[PDB]
Amino acid sequence: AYTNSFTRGVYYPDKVFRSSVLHSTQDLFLPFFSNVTWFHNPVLPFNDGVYFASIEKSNIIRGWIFGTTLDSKTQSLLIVNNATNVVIKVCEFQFCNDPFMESEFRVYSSANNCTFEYVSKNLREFVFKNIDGYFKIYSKHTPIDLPQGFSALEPLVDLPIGINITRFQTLLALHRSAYYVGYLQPRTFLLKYNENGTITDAVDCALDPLSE
Amino acid sequence: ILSRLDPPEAEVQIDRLITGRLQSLQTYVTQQLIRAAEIRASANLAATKMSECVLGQSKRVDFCGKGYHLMSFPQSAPHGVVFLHVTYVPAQEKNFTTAPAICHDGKAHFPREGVFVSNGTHWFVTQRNFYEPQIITTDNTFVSGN
Amino acid sequence: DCTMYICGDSTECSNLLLQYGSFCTQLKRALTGIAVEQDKNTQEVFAQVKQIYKTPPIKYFGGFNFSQILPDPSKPSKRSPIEDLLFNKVKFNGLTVLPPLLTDEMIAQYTSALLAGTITSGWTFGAGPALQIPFPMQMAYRFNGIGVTQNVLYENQKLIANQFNSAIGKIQDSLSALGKLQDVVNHNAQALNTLVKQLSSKFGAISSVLNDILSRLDPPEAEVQIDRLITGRLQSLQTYVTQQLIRAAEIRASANLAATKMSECVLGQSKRVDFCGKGYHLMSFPQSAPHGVVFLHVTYVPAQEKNFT
Amino acid sequence: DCTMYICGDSTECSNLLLQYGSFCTQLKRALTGIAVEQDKNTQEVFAQ
Amino acid sequence: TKCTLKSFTVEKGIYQTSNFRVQPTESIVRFPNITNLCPFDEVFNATRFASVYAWNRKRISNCVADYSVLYNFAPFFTFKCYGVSPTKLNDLCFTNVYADSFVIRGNEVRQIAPGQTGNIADYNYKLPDDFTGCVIAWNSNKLDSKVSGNYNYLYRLFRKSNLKPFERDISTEIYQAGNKPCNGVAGFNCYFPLRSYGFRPTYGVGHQPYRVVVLSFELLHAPATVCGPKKSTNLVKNKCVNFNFNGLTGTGVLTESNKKFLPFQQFGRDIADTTDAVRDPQTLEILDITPCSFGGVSVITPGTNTSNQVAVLYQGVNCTEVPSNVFQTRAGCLIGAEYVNNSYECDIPIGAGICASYQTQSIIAYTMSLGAENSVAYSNNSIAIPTNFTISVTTEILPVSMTKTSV
Ligand SMILES: *[C@@H]1O[C@H](CO)[C@@H](O[C@@H]2O[C@H](CO)[C@@H](O)[C@H](O)[C@H]2NC(C)=O)[C@H](O)[C@H]1NC(C)=O
Ligand SMILES: *[C@@H]1O[C@H](CO)[C@@H](O[C@@H]2O[C@H](CO)[C@@H](O)[C@H](O)[C@H]2NC(C)=O)[C@H](O)[C@H]1NC(C)=O
Ligand SMILES: *[C@@H]1O[C@H](CO)[C@@H](O[C@@H]2O[C@H](CO)[C@@H](O)[C@H](O)[C@H]2NC(C)=O)[C@H](O)[C@H]1NC(C)=O
Ligand SMILES: *[C@@H]1O[C@H](CO)[C@@H](O[C@@H]2O[C@H](CO)[C@@H](O)[C@H](O)[C@H]2NC(C)=O)[C@H](O)[C@H]1NC(C)=O
Ligand SMILES: *[C@@H]1O[C@H](CO)[C@@H](O[C@@H]2O[C@H](CO)[C@@H](O)[C@H](O)[C@H]2NC(C)=O)[C@H](O)[C@H]1NC(C)=O
Ligand SMILES: *[C@@H]1O[C@H](CO)[C@@H](O[C@@H]2O[C@H](CO)[C@@H](O)[C@H](O)[C@H]2NC(C)=O)[C@H](O)[C@H]1NC(C)=O
Ligand SMILES: *[C@@H]1O[C@H](CO)[C@@H](O[C@@H]2O[C@H](CO)[C@@H](O)[C@H](O)[C@H]2NC(C)=O)[C@H](O)[C@H]1NC(C)=O
Ligand SMILES: *[C@@H]1O[C@H](CO)[C@@H](O[C@@H]2O[C@H](CO)[C@@H](O)[C@H](O)[C@H]2NC(C)=O)[C@H](O)[C@H]1NC(C)=O
Ligand SMILES: *[C@@H]1O[C@H](CO)[C@@H](O)[C@H](O)[C@H]1NC(C)=O
Ligand SMILES: *[C@@H]1O[C@H](CO)[C@@H](O)[C@H](O)[C@H]1NC(C)=O
Ligand SMILES: *[C@@H]1O[C@H](CO)[C@@H](O)[C@H](O)[C@H]1NC(C)=O
Ligand SMILES: *[C@@H]1O[C@H](CO)[C@@H](O)[C@H](O)[C@H]1NC(C)=O
Ligand SMILES: *[C@@H]1O[C@H](CO)[C@@H](O)[C@H](O)[C@H]1NC(C)=O
Ligand SMILES: *[C@@H]1O[C@H](CO)[C@@H](O)[C@H](O)[C@H]1NC(C)=O
Ligand SMILES: *[C@@H]1O[C@H](CO)[C@@H](O)[C@H](O)[C@H]1NC(C)=O
Ligand SMILES: *[C@@H]1O[C@H](CO)[C@@H](O)[C@H](O)[C@H]1NC(C)=O
Repeated sequence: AYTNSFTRGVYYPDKVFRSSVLHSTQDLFLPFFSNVTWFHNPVLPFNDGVYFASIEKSNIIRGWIFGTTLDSKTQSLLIVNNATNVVIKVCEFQFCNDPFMESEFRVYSSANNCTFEYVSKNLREFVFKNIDGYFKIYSKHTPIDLPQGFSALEPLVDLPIGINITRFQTLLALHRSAYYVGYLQPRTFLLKYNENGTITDAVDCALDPLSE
Repeated sequence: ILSRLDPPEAEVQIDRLITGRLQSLQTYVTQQLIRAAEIRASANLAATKMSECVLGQSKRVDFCGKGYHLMSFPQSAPHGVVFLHVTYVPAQEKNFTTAPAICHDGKAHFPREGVFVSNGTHWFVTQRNFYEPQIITTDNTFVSGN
Repeated sequence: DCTMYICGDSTECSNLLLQYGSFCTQLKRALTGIAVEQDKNTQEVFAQVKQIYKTPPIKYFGGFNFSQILPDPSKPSKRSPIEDLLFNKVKFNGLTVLPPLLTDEMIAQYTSALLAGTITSGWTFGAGPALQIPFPMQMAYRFNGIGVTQNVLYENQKLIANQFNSAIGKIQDSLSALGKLQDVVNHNAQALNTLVKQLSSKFGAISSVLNDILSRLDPPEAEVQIDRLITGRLQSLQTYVTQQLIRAAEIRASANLAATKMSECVLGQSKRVDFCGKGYHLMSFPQSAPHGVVFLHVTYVPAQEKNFT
Repeated sequence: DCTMYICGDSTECSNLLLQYGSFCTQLKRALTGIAVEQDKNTQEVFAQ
Repeated sequence: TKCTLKSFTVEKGIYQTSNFRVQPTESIVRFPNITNLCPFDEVFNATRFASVYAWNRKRISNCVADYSVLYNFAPFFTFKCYGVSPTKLNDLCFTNVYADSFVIRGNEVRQIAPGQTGNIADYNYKLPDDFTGCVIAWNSNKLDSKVSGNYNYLYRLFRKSNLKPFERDISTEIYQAGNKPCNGVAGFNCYFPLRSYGFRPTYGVGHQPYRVVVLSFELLHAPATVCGPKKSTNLVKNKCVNFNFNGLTGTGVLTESNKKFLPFQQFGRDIADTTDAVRDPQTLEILDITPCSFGGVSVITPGTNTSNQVAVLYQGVNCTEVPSNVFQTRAGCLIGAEYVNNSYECDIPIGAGICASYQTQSIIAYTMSLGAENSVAYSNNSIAIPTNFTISVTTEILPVSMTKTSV
């Protein structure tokens, strides 16, 4: 299936506070009213960043896998989050072709040469991009087919990894006892800030003659 | 430049000076055009006054001096013109009581030209620009309405 | 300030400015020479009366109600109720804005003195001493000056006063327009913003920042690249000044027209067609605006024609 | 059309031209401002 | 004024001659703290070090590195740094900081160095010829030497060929020097490859156990990694100085703000994109940045043919930041003229309704009058008519032409 985004995938392009200032910015966004693939799984391309939305009160999404080969003999990124908190990690892994008492973590069987460690209904949005060796994640968790509205996403991490990415997969929690994938394009928006400094509205400068 | 430098490098140094001094000429000529428009607008005003203040009598307020224009005489000045404006200025006013019309035989009389004034005991007709009273007659006034 | 625009607190650049001669001398004189004229423009429009005239407390003139154009003793400073609509509807890096010589309070009294003179003294104060004459009789003279006999006013005085009073009251509805004043503010603001934005151009250098080039490069090369920044920024600043001289002539041309209307429309009765409003000119009243003047033109318009042989 | 005069449809020149800021926006505003007044000048002479 | 006009006689008026310009004081370079000190604390304090033949290897990651604890430690014997100087360890930035540690005999520390030979440096630990690290080595007699012999630390002294730089070999295959194969039995021409340093407290220098640690940097391809630590300098307020907030370089007066940033934003900009507020990394407070106090300086003169007294106007300068008669106007601070309560005709225009004159002698400066006042004697039945007149003559002057020039 495919669905129609409305005004989604807008994130704070950078630091720098700001007040009532119709600021114009150029960056990698998800275009407004775009064609986003729908999944209910296979290796997907990367090509330039990823939009990733989902809907569900429980937590079905159990991390992501990124990289160039998604296999051993080279290093890759692995992001998991158990009931504690998010765990970023960059090692050389050996991934199960189908990764998934109450015992878990049958995703990989190798974690060599680790170069980074870290430990610590509902809509859970993410924006992933990888520029100059930095892997950025924006996110926001807002409680309530996706609805219709605007909400800007704030930076979550800053990860000086160096990793190249061309493909990725997803991880789901099976039953033993729904997500979206967009991509980003170079577009220009006109962003409206309120007096608190947040983005309240936007204009996609490449849609209809009126927007130009 | 040449005296102490080879051509390959002297062409660059002379080209810099040429650009700088060529910019000087563009600045100069642009300002002369903007300033010549201002003197042209002044020459148009002076030509207009020459026609309207010197070759005739104007009713335009303050166009030909302060007061009521009678006449003007031109004088030549270097790069310019001087106007000698001759004006009429009233002086030494007195106050009077006035009324718009006078009743006689049940009819309203209005002045042909002038205003009605009273010296305290008698009423007269005067012209508006110089005090010169005359007696109010049927040849001085006209009738209109009751 | 040419030095803070081009160099911005940099001693290496400041010494390099000495190799260009007297460009800053030209820039300061060009902008100062047109700044002095801006105060002259406002003196020639409003300061056309020697005395400060006042109206009597008994504000009542043959039935005509002038309270919307005369100062109202109960407002910010001292404006008329109509002038309040007119005023209510409308340190970076060297770019300095100078205050006008005449404040808005000073312009308001010039305009209130012109209003008092034309209501109590007609057109006599502009040729000598102010001579009083009752207002109903002033309006009768003004009809005579357009070809209408004076009895037509005196037998219809109540009608003309009712029509005038309603006609003035309609002005506040039309104001509550001023694009000729807003365009001047906007055009200059956009030129000042553009001038600042040219400080982020390379003009063929490696960096736009003077504290950058010289610091990481090589002095012999930094000098050539800084000279490219100086030349590009100087050309921007010179373009700014040329356009201010071209725009200053447009404001002066308008101010000369406004001064001419003040004498010929307010201090007298004109016969020039369309010069003082549409219709047969009777009188005008000035009002002040933030950077200009607003004239209220009162004209006589005939109506309801019939056929005759 | 600023770009077509200075570079004449050449991607190397037009990318270098961007380094000079917004001169091509000033040129358009100046020409637009005097091209609109040409109809205003005619309109005020004849539409009486 | 004379110098700007290029004359020795100045005519009455007001002349713009120069400019004020407030100057910044002090240079404050502010930053945050250190967060993760990336604990060297254990690699220099590990209670059980490793024998040289199987040497430990700890790799630093993205961290905060403060070598001031090393150089200033005060208890060393050998500290030699080859790639970079020992003091510039806190202003560079490298990707991977490898740290090796082991123990060796006294007179063998001369072999932990680029390009050496000997039973230890040959095949136990080989540093390359283009080393960039930093070698530290000290004496640890009282901590690692136990009377009667401490036979834990081994050191290989038999191998086929010398080692490769940064390589590691831990095998225990019995040597073979002769021609007859060994079949894994010690004896004739079949020697065990590992011996042990028998340390004792009653040894001379050169045989007591020394502890050696070596650092080695390498910058493969990372955009940025663990660098040196930042620094301080007390933060002052209400005094336009020279500031740096972790990279943001500028000049101006710092004051308490009333803006509210989002909980990820460091600094703010105004319209036209110039920084006007920052957040202090340490205290997390928003401070506005206002420009100093610059402005033009004008000289007010009655004319050199009248007097040589003068007053000076500092344009839009507050009268507390200028460095008698000081007068505050909306146009700046006027010094050298008095403020009277009378009102005269304007002579020398200052601005915002204020003029100056040479009347009352030093130099003063009151309000501006508006002319004489006069009431018209209006009534509803009164008129005024002139009985006489005068003829007046007035001049008007108009330019008509300029000189014609050609270049
Ligand atoms: C107003 O003027 C009249 C005319 O001059 C004065 O009235 C007198 O009028 C008779 C004729 O009716 C003359 O013979 C007298 O000579 C006039 N007297 C004077 C003094 O001029 C009248 O006096 C004047 N009124 C006032 C208040 O001065
Ligand atoms: C002249 O017009 C003004 C209004 O422009 C009149 O003032 C109003 O008078 C009525 C009756 O007293 C009040 O209800 C309004 O509130 C007044 N308006 C204001 C703004 O005060 C004024 O009375 C008129 N003058 C004459 C003599 O009729
Ligand atoms: C001249 O025209 C005016 C209207 O412009 C007439 O005045 C109006 O007359 C009507 C009918 O009597 C009244 O209801 C209005 O209130 C009047 N308007 C005003 C402002 O007073 C006037 O009567 C006409 N004169 C003649 C002689 O016909
Ligand atoms: C004067 O008389 C003429 C006719 O001589 C009137 O003209 C009329 O004009 C209207 C259009 O405005 C036409 O539709 C009629 O057909 C015309 N009538 C005739 C008889 O030709 C004119 O309206 C009259 N003027 C006035 C003021 O009443
Ligand atoms: C950076 O380190 C400083 C200490 O050097 C931290 O300052 C503490 O701030 C909290 C409030 O947030 C106070 O309760 C403590 O008393 C402060 N400590 C000292 C020693 O003054 C500061 O919070 C640290 N910054 C971050 C972002 O963690
Ligand atoms: C290295 O180890 C020594 C001892 O193992 C640590 O010494 C401590 O010294 C401080 C200062 O006198 C005392 O307050 C502590 O009590 C000592 N530690 C113990 C366990 O008693 C030393 O701190 C270690 N180095 C570092 C950087 O921590
Ligand atoms: C005409 O009469 C008026 C008074 O009705 C005179 O004006 C008075 O003039 C005196 C002297 O200057 C003042 O003290 C009064 O205050 C004025 N009164 C008013 C109401 O303003 C006027 O001067 C007289 N004109 C002539 C020529 O005498
Ligand atoms: C009008 O004004 C003139 C003065 O400007 C008066 O003429 C003077 O009159 C006096 C006597 O009152 C003589 O001594 C002078 O010699 C006259 N001057 C001139 C130049 O001739 C004239 O009398 C005034 N008219 C009235 C009616 O008062
Ligand atoms: C998205 O594009 C695909 C073709 O690439 C098309 O089949 C699909 O219908 C499109 N989705 C929408 C919502 O238009
Ligand atoms: C959460 O997952 C991380 C990564 O596998 C692991 O290190 C950590 O121990 C886990 N926490 C619990 C409580 O299992
Ligand atoms: C990565 O691991 C392999 C063994 O799987 C090892 O040979 C190699 O040295 C390691 N790389 C680094 C940089 O440690
Ligand atoms: C990523 O891949 C490109 C080739 O597509 C390569 O040139 C680049 O060096 C790689 N980046 C990293 C950090 O390895
Ligand atoms: C956020 O903005 C709202 C208006 O949209 C305002 O009422 C509120 O005070 C703001 N919050 C803060 C913390 O400034
Ligand atoms: C200027 O000086 C001359 C003498 O050189 C003197 O006659 C004249 O009065 C002076 N002017 C003023 C205004 O003081
Ligand atoms: C100058 O600064 C003081 C505070 O130091 C303030 O009270 C005063 O109003 C300021 N003056 C002006 C003209 O802003
Ligand atoms: C001017 O008058 C005010 C009162 O209106 C008074 O406070 C002030 O001291 C006076 N100034 C001088 C210089 O006398």
